[PDB]
Amino acid sequence: PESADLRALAKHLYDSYIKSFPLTKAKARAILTGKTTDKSPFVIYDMNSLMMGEDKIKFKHITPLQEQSKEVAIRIFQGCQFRSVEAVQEITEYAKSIPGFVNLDLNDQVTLLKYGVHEIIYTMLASLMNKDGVLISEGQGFMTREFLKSLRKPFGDFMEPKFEFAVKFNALELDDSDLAIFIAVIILSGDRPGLLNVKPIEDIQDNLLQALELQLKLNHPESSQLFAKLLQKMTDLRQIVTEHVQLLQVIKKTETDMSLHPLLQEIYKDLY
Amino acid sequence: NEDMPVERILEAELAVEPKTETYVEANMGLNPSSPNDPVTNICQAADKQLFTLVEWAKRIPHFSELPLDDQVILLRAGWNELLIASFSHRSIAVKDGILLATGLHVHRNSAHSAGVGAIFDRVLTELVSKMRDMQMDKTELGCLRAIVLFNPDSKGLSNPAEVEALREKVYASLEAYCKHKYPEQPGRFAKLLLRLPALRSIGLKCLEHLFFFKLIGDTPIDTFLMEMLEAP
Amino acid sequence: ERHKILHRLLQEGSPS
Amino acid sequence: HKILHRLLQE
Ligand SMILES: C/C(=C/C(=O)c1ccccc1)N[C@@H](Cc1ccc(OCCc2nc(-c3ccccc3)oc2C)cc1)C(=O)O
Ligand SMILES: CC1=C(/C=C/C(C)=C\C=C\C(C)=C\C(=O)O)C(C)(C)CCC1
Repeated sequence: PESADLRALAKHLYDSYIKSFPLTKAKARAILTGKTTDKSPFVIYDMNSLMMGEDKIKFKHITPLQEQSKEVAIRIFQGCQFRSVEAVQEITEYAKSIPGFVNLDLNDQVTLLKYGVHEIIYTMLASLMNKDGVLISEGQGFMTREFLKSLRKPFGDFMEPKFEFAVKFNALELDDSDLAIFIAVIILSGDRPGLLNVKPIEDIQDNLLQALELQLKLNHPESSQLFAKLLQKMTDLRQIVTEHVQLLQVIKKTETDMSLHPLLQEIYKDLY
Repeated sequence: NEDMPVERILEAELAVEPKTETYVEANMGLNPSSPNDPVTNICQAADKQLFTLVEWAKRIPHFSELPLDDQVILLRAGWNELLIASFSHRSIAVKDGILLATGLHVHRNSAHSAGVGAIFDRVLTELVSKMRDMQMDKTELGCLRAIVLFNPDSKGLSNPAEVEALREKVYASLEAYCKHKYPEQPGRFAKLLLRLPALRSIGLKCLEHLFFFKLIGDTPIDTFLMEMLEAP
Repeated sequence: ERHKILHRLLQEGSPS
Repeated sequence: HKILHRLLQE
């Protein structure tokens, strides 16, 4: 493809990206670095601070899911489940904007989303993190890495792998226009189990890949091997997802009332 | 030579085949042992290839210059993907099946019967067929494996960045190699790097199986494979 | 498998 | 790791 076509593609994705995802990285970092006037986020970092933090199940509008009732751990667990469900809907919409996606076999569309969704959620989760913690609730709060790490039994090992990934990933300094293309590359993966027609998917990915490569050269002229460092992140996402699935299995064994949202059960049933 | 000479990576790959002769020990005349289980014959090949794997790494530029403990870490962390990548590429020469280093050919149905189908089918569809379709050569395979070897995230490394730098030198040498050898295909480099996500997920699932063929025993496996399985 | 809700999202989307 | 450590130091 010609550069103009690659630029058009990248601009198209950036626009539909801004329109699918309310909270962008730019808006997230602006909040983390405290360079955006409109109330700073409350820091929840331990039991006593969380209690004071009624930004999850209290004084505001009862939206965040769970409220002590059955421990702080179940709390957070359900909160992420909910954040996960909103992303799936956003990602699903964003995917429909990728040129060629809605023209693929419906079954393959479903498969690509089934496997791509969590890789994308963790990719975007990195935008809400920094070495010390993660933003929670549209940016309305901030839970520390140390605290999440202290949760009881296996619950305390859920976020750490994600923080490790975010730090290395954030080191690449990608912006939303970069991420828009990267995310599309992840969706159009022709190696997902159960795909019916691989070629159409691969052909589209090749063009997205070339678009991304050009985007990075232009957007980050001084960073060597960035294209390769970024694609490398796609195999790291495989490990985070499988590792996460395993832990969800430990919770399922050590807790009779696991209870998962139907959209996630559907996605998680027979994954990898 | 040039930090990461692609000629030496090819030589590492070539020096530790197969490549004739090694394809007869147990495929058309004799065959020590007599294990009745595809999983057994495969675990034996893994165990055997573990020794050749060390020699291969020694031929990868700069690996041997790292501290001795760093080398151990790198190999303990990457052996299964490294081994899976080797037999998967070797199995391009055969249809619906895998060719072990022991010269043994494991057919699809046997694996399905042994109960390891599915994981076997993923190997064949996500790894073997992808390598065949794009026809990745031995130099490319060698570079991908070197990229796997040089994992800066392995726990315990004395100098993670030194390892990351080595991995990046492979990125540069491989890209240059693709542009010189396959100028007709601008996106071959990326397609090569995108073979890794499936290598990792299949490897993790494989480790998951091994940690079951152990916590049950019943006619154990071989020393070394068992040593690597003591977890990283 | 089926994936009922994923199909729905792809088909229509999500309410307000 | 007997085997691995040994094989590497020769
Ligand atoms: C179901 C599930 C659970 C899970 O990941 C977990 C379990 C136990 C301990 C910690 C985490 N996780 C999701 C994937 C996911 C979504 C969002 C997210 O952070 C988003 C940021 C965020 N928002 C809140 C929060 C909000 C409101 C109340 C309490 C906590 O906390 C965090 C870390 C992280 C991970 C999955 O498997 O699909
Ligand atoms: C194959 C296979 C498995 C593991 C293989 C491993 C860990 C190494 C193989 C190396 C070979 C096959 C080397 C060679 O021949 O050169 C498991 C048990 C998960 C499931 C069944 C299929």
